[PDB]
Parts: sequence; structure tokens; C-alpha cells
Amino acid sequence: MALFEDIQAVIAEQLNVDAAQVTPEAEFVKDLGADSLDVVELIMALEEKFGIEIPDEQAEKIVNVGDVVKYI
Amino acid sequence: HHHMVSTLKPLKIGKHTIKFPIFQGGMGVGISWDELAGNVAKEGALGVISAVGTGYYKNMRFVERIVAKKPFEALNFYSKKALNEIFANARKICGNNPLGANILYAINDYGRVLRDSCEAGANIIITGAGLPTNMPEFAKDFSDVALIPIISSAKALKILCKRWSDRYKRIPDAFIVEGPLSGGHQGFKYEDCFKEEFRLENLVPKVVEASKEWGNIPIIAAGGIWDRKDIDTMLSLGASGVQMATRFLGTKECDAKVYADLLPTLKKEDILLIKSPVGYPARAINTGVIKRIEEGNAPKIACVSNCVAPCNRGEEAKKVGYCIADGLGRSYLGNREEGLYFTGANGYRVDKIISVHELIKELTEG
Ligand SMILES: Cc1cc2nc3c(=O)[nH]c(=O)nc-3n(C[C@H](O)[C@H](O)[C@H](O)COP(=O)(O)O)c2cc1C
Ligand SMILES: *P(=O)(O)OCC(C)(C)[C@@H](O)C(=O)NCCC(=O)NCCSC(=O)CCCCCCC
Ligand code: SF4
Repeated sequence: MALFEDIQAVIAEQLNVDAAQVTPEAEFVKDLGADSLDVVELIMALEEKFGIEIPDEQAEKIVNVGDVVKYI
Repeated sequence: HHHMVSTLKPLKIGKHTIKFPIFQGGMGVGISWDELAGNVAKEGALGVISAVGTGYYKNMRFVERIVAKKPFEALNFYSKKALNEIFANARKICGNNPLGANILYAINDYGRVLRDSCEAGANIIITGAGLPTNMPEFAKDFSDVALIPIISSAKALKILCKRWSDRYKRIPDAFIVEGPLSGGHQGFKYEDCFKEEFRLENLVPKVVEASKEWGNIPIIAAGGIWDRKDIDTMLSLGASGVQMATRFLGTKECDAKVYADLLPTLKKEDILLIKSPVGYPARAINTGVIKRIEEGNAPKIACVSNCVAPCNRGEEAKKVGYCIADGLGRSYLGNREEGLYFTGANGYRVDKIISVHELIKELTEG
């Protein structure tokens, strides 16, 4: 819960969307309006604030915010 | 009247040098294979073998499973056996001159095809259709192969240089900047395309500027470059080289033989920007599948090859109207009613089909 809101605030700030609509089912591209460049940036932004790597082979599998949350 | 020597300077990319600063852009399916890229390399530019949909090579000669007369799954569509043969046949013509391999990042089995491409003998990997953030991961056994992403903005350069250095302490040996006049898929805002800001004469200064901050990465301009005058324009704007596809699409050595019949008839009114399962706009010729869709006569969509990941096996193909693996595959096979055909914006200017040698002469003389 503490983790989910921290990474919620980061997604909302990166993609310029309301935190209230950054829900576990929300897809970054379909639902939150981000392109490829936005997602890579977001992945880089998460890596810093949490000191992990998320190799591309998992980033290809995350798709929505809830999957990102679990990986962390 | 005699052939005349160039004042163009040789171009060096990573460990490899080409006599003219010219890439022949990769073109799938079966468009820039052995004949086209081998002869380009023979003539002193970069020949670039497209590695997408190679299972179609020699009418699926090298596939091991066929379903609906189409290569079944990425394992067969991106055939290691076929790709090695094309490199084998390309080296017949060009010897050990440098050959690129082109691989969309969108495809399934991306990593496998890059190592198949290195193992086939490629000297340079070229990757667009996506932001290839992990490209050195798959090339790690092949420190001689240069890696060249395709980008359409300075932002993409900055992003990729940061990831590759963070992760690998490596930087791309070159970047191809592709403008909105290009053939195939666009690196551009679905909407934008004709805005003044995105014009290639404007991108190249911006990308070269950004490239200075990372050790002066060589920037290759592509999209709408027609003749030596266009070449000189791009070089004067900071580019180290140009990539060109439509002019080579109109040569005899083009491996997709249907294009020699099609291009002399092509009119500007039949070049159109369409939707694609890959997820990017594509510049296509209003013929083949594109006519069959508007007629209501379009072939059936049943994902057999599973060429690209963004499609989710029919979901995007059914919504756009066509399977791009099947449509490009049929074109290589001569199917004019229901093949898919691409071109750059300059394709209507292709009036006569000439040879690679004659094209190379036009572009480099003086
Ligand atoms: C028929 C055709 C197929 C293409 N296929 C690919 C491809 O498979 N991979 C790629 O990176 N670019 C592809 N392109 C883009 C070219 O490699 C090149 O970047 C662009 O066409 C250059 O612009 P020009 O055609 O105006 O010279 C294709 C272009 C054409 C015309
Ligand atoms: P993201 O949304 O995925 O955003 C990525 C982005 C912005 C498009 C970049 O990768 C970028 O700047 N790209 C330039 C890539 C290219 O412009 N071009 C190479 C495209 S591959 C191609 O043109 C056609 C392929 C034809 C054959 C299809 C075979 C199945
Ligand atoms: S249905 Fe989609 S994934 Fe399958 S071959 Fe066609 S374009 Fe590729």
C-alpha cells in the first residue's frame, strides 16, 4: 500500500495523468495515453527511486501498473 | 562522358568502412535480400539485408512447418536457415565488403534473429520500429558488429544513449534519423507527418546537436533523399551519411521482382499513409490488399506467422484490415491482387528501372 502510492505518484507525474485513474488495471498506453518514449522514461524514473533494474525481458511483460507494482 | 570519381569521403562505422557514405536501406519482405544488398555492397555503399520474413525465401524452401501455405510461427517466418543462405548468396557478389542486417524491434524472437544475423555473418545490425534499449545484450558475443538504431527525434537519441551507457557502458556506433518522407513505417506522430517542424532538414541539425554530447555519434539521414543534391544538403546539415531506399527499390537487382513492373506506373495520388498492425503509420501504394479492403474483398486474417508483438496475434491486424506478414509475403511471391506494397514519398518519380551500378554512379560522380 505504501509502495503502490509512491509508484502511483511517479506514474501520475511522468505521464501527466491524475493519480486517481492510475489503477492496477490501467494500461500505460491504452488507458494512460503514453508512447514508447514515455514508458522507457517511466521505467528509468522508477529504477532510480527504487534501485532496481527491471530488465527489458520483464518490462515487455508488465503492460499495466499492477504488474509494475508486483515486480517491485 | 567517362565515369567520374567522387569527392564524397569514405564512411567508417564501428570497425567497418564503406567507400561511399551511403546505406541502401533495408526493405522487407524479400525486397533487399541477396541480389540487391550484395550488388550494393559490390558497388561501395552499405548493402543491408532485411531479416524479417525470411522463411519466404525461395518459396518457403527452408521452413520446417507450413500452415495455410504460410510459415508457421516466428521460428519459421524468421528462418535461421534461410537468412544464412541469403548472407551466403550475398557474399558471392560482394565478398567481405560490409553487409548490414535490418531487424524491426517490434518482431517476436528479436534477440534470436540478431544472433542469427551475427552468426550469418553480418557486420552491422540496424534496428527501428521501436526503441531498442537492450540491443547490445544480444550482440555481446560479437564485439565486431556495429549497432545502429533508427530514430526520428533527438529525444530518442538521448534516451537510448542513457540506457545503453547505464546498462552496458556502450554507445551506438551510429544513428539513422528517419524523416516523414520515408517508406514503410513512420517514426512519427500518427498525426504530424507534414508539419514543418518534423521535416528532415530540421531533424538532422537537432539530432547532430544532441549527438555531440555523446561523443559525436555519426548521424545517417534518411527519408526523401533522391539525388546527389539531396545528399549534399544532408551532409552540409551535419549528417555523416545518408540512407536511401526508394531509389534502390527501383533497381533491377531488387529481390522483390514485382516492383520493376509496379513503380513506373506509380502516381503520387496512389501513395497513401495507412494504419498497420505494427502500431506505426506506414507509407503504402494504393494497390493490392489496400484495394481489396476498400472493395470488401480482403483476404481472411488468421495469425499464422505471428510476426510482430504489438499485433497480439490478429487483434491489431483484424482492426486495421490486413496481416502485414501475409501481405508483404505475397508481394515477394508475385501476388499483385492481394500483396502489400510500400514506397517512400518519392516513389512516383521512379520512371525507369536502372541498375545498382548506374544508380551508384549518378549519386557519387564528382
Ligand atoms: C518498400 C520499403 C520497405 C521498407 N522496409 C523497411 C524495413 O523493413 N525496416 C526498416 O528499418 N525500414 C524499412 N523501410 C525504410 C527504409 O529502409 C528507409 O529508411 C527509407 O525508405 C528511406 O527513405 P527513401 O525511401 O525516401 O529513401 C522500408 C522502405 C521501403 C520503401
Ligand atoms: P514507440 O511508440 O514504440 O515509439 C518509438 C519510435 C518513436 C517510433 C522510435 O523507434 C523511432 O524514433 N523510430 C524510428 C524507427 C523508424 O522510423 N523506422 C524503421 C521502421 S521499420 C519499417 O519501416 C518498415 C518495416 C517494413 C516491414 C515490416 C515487416 C514485418
Ligand atoms: S496476424 Fe498480426 S502478428 Fe500474425 S502475422 Fe499477421 S500482422 Fe503478424
